[PDB]
Amino acid sequence: PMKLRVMEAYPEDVGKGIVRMDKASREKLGVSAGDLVEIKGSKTPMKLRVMEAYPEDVGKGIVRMDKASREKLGVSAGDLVEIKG
Repeated sequence: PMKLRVMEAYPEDVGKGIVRMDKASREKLGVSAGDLVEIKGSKTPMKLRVMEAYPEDVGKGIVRMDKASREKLGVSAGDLVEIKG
């Protein structure tokens, strides 16, 4: 597993149940873009669909997810979350 820093979703991604993280991160987790990933925060795990990072977000150590997803997980922007592939 790996940990990444929660950040806000881009507006058009809100409500799609996706997370964006970079390709190095996906490679470390052994996941492919378009797969479900399991994320853990303070409550129950959640599965979210992992999608590509935008160029400007590469290397930032972040995972973008929307507010509904952060609330279900029990996390806020800036928190580490654990991802499993």
